[PDB]
Amino acid sequence: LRPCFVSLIDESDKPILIYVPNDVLKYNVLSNISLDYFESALVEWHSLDSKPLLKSIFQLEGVSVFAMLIKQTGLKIVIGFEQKSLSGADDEFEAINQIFETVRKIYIRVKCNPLLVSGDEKSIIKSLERKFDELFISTEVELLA
Ligand SMILES: [Cl-]
Repeated sequence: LRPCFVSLIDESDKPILIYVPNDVLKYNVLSNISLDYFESALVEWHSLDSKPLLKSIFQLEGVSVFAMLIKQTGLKIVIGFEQKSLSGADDEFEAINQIFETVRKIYIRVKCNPLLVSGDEKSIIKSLERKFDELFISTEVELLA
């Protein structure tokens, strides 16, 4: 379940980052399409209960795109996966949900990092990218296989 891309967008609809682990045009387009779902009058972003809801919003060019809105903060998370690799099993949706939770925690830990909290946006973005690399980047060994 290696993501194709991870996008974070803030409560005012300004992108925080579009991360691609390792085209940049493709995922910018997919991210923009996703923002249209967040703005739609016909999308329900929440469950009956308070647990944040994972949504499968669309699939395009072999990328299955999932998204979530954090009700209380307005944070928007968008993650794409390789569609042909997906089983659709319950355990896989639970794994995808875990990835959303982990991405959110990482974000909160970076933006409220004891040093970065008082620093510029560029430094937060750089830190987010390295934290996401530790999770998502394919190793030399994985690439050769
Ligand atoms: Cl949040």
